Amino acid sequence: NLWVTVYYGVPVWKDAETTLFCASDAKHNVWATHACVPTDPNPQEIHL
Amino acid sequence: VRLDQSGTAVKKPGASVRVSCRAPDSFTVYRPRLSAYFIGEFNIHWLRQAPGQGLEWLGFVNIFRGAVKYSSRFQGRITITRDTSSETSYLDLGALKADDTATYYCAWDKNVDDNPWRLDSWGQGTLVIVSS
Repeated sequence: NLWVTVYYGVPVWKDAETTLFCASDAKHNVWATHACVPTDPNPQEIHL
Repeated sequence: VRLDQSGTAVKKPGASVRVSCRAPDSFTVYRPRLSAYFIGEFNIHWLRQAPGQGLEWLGFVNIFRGAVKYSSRFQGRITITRDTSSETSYLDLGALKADDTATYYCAWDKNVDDNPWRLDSWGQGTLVIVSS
């Protein structure tokens, strides 16, 4: 006897296509960094 | 910012003196939300320094539409203008008596609300001397 349960936020990933956006840290530059979203001072970094 | 000034002036009483202050590559500002160059809201102030005395404020010009304002004491004989194409500022002081001899400074002001009447950069100073 067994039953099935659904789990939300399960650590599963699959390689996939995805659009990415620029983000810099704050003059007109040929790379439009003034339109980049400002980045956090301390980027999160998690070991696996 | 860079601030080039004119040369020494040796004038005579009752004449007129024109002092040039150049601010290379400083007038225009860039608007990111518009992706274009506009005339900045900067202000150019004009100060004077008699030998040994304290600083004196003449007047300031807002370069956007050239809106000027002079002090009450010198009102009526001093005109401040600017040329945005050559990107410089002109002081025209007329009917100088023997008391107007001094050194005249042009000063830059970012005209940001949180910093009232802040003077960022200054010129070399022009020695205007009147005598007979």
